[PDB]
Amino acid sequence: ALQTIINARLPGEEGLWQIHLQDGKISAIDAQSGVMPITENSLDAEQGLVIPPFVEPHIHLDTTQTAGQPNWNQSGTLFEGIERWAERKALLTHDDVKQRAWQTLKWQIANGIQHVRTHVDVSDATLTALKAMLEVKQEVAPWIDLQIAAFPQEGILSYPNGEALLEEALRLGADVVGAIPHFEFTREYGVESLHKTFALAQKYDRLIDVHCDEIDDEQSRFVETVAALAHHEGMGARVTASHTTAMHSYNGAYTSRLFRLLKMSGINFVANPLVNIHLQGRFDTYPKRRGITRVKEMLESGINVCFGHDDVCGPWYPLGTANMLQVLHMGLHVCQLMGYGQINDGLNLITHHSARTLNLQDYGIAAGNSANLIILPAENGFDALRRQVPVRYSVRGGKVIASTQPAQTTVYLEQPEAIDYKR
Amino acid sequence: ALQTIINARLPGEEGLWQIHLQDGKISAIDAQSGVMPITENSLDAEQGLVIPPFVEPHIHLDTTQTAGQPNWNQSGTLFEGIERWAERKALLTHDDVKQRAWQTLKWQIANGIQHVRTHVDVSDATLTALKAMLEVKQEVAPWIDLQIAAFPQEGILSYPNGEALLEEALRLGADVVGAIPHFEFTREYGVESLHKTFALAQKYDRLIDVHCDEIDDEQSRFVETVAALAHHEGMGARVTASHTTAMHSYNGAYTSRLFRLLKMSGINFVANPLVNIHLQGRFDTYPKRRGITRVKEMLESGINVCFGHDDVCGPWYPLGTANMLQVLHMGLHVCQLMGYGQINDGLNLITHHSARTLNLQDYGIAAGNSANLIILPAENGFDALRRQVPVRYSVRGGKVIASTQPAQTTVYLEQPEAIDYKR
Ligand SMILES: [Fe+3]
Ligand SMILES: [Fe+3]
Repeated sequence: ALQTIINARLPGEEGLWQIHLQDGKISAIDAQSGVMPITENSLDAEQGLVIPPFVEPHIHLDTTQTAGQPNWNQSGTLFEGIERWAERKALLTHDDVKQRAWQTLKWQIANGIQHVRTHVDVSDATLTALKAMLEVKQEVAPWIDLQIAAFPQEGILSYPNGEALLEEALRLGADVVGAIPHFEFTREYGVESLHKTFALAQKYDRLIDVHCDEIDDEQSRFVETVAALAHHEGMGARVTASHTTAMHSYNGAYTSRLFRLLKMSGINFVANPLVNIHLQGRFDTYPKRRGITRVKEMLESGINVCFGHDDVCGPWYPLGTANMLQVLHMGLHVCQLMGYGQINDGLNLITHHSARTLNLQDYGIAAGNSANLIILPAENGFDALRRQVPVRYSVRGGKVIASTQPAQTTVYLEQPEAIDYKR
Repeated sequence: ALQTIINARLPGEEGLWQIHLQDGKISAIDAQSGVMPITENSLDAEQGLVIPPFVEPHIHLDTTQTAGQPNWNQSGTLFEGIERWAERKALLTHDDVKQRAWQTLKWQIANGIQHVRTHVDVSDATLTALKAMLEVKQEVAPWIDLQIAAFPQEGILSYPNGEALLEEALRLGADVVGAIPHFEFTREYGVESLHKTFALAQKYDRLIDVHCDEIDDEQSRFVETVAALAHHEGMGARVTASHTTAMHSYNGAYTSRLFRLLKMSGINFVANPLVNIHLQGRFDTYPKRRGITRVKEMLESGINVCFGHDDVCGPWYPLGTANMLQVLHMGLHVCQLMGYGQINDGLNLITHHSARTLNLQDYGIAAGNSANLIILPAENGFDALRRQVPVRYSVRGGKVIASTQPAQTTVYLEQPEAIDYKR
């Protein structure tokens, strides 16, 4: 089957491009001087944008599809969400977890997402969801490379056998070590928990992704320990701080001091715009803070930052179709990244930057890489974002794994007219 | 003598009740269907409210009755108060302490208080006040069960031989181990001081009551260490955090996170409304914060909180008659617990909740308990509070130990009329 992608636009490049495929890899990328004809074994991008696959750097596949079960959250807070989740966690079964994880994973495949990092709550002696997710990881592997992050949701030091269970999760095969220092009983447990997390990541050679300062508390500064420990161990690339919503509330002087360390450390940041706008600012009356981390500033400083969906129809977020362009849309608005170039470059926040966060080794439209790429029916990132386009084709190992025939809208004026909303 | 209390109202109960007494204990409690006749050996509550005795969970009997000696405070701050007290402490004698402690204790007996926890400053190599108070404890025992809390007023780590003196105080018989982490030179001394306090309480099997975050500093969070250490040691019931006025100034997000630990830990909280309204907010100009801990929220969350008088005519508070209904009145206003039910249930804050704070084993109107109870000439808690009623009778071991013949007010209109201010 497929030998070429033709008539492709590429972000930050002029003109049209031909992507040659061989043995499941990209063999060569060649500029075109005009439109190429279609032929058998050519997939025509039709002057749409070709990008490496969307990435979901932060989702909770063990909580997905449980919104309102057994009860709703309600106050719309992180803290009530954890309480509601704890009630649902007591009701987990193996098949329950696999079915719900797979439901969301199919939406993700449909949405051109080929790389997903799922957190899985390991504050659970039975490790029910983890055992299920390890099977799901193997099952979905033809379509999605799933990383599993062992997430000690109720604390490492603040939950019975929390450290032991976290380590057990790694011994069972979790790819990433998690932590939640702002949810530990004390600041000292918070800091200690990070030492323990880093020690485990080094013992097992695993990545780190900390739920870090997800709280509107200007004194929640666990991020400095995450970055300092990464710098000390020389392991920045392998380390991620998720959320860091407290950073929205820091004074500017501390933030400036901190940013030097953040860039030196080389650690990654995940913002979760759909969830953060909902859960943050809940303790303000009016005015009410936005509560997303300092994405615009990170980008300006060359600090790697990217966007996750976080929860899809779960205890913290009742909405979602696991759509990364939608996540991006919310983040651009709330972060005021609304300049033409900022919007256009927005795709990086859900592609390349997220690949870096996942420490991916085979990602991007480049000769020698696996032929994993998606085609958006749009002229550039700005257009894709504005029109919230579907993924026309998703290609993995040089084979089509998803396609969307786009909607067709007609208005019946003096004559019928097709409406495509371009611009 | 006394065999029965008749015509008694009880909080949260309908109708009238008869309380049978035998051998200094309550033998039985029986509902009445109407008013019972008086007889010899019956004490007639006269459809007034019968409750277990008032409790003073936080007072400084070593500083009581010293207001303005040798100098006044003045700025009306915690910090100047400590300075003024230090000057008075240098002048203490054995008999001086006993006489002043006894003066306030008699006001307390008159006010139906049968349980008192006094702090005693043990930042004093001579332990003068402690030695006096240990004698007072034995002397007053027929009327008041006095707990002595060893209070390292000038710090454990920040005062010469502070830890040794604290331990000496326990060896001499103090019932409760104190601490003052926000007054230690550094945050690290604050945290360390709490480890040392818990270690002493476990070594000697004593209760803990920390002067905790009594400061308008949003960064004073020693309460999380007090609660975490209690939870770790499984000793919540035995532990109290006094004041926690900093909590008035916390952001809502941290407070929400903290509250989960506060409820899990099971520790007790004392607010001191008369003193807190006076000493807190002194560093604000306008607007000026109230500075009482989050009493309303604690009650809503089922966290045990109660009220103390703190200082009676002392270096921090020049007023007082050691009257718990007056303390309660101030707290209801400043905390905005002003709903009918909130006011009516206010008695719990100076009875049952305070008994829990003192870890009392024989408290409440229940069969088998000691016959320790007081009678208020009021229909319910709301009425008692509104009219600031005296204690008509105080009964201990089934014997009357105090009584008040109430004031009689007459207005001379066209005819004389008795005025009772009911409603
Ligand atoms: Fe998450
Ligand atoms: Fe005090």
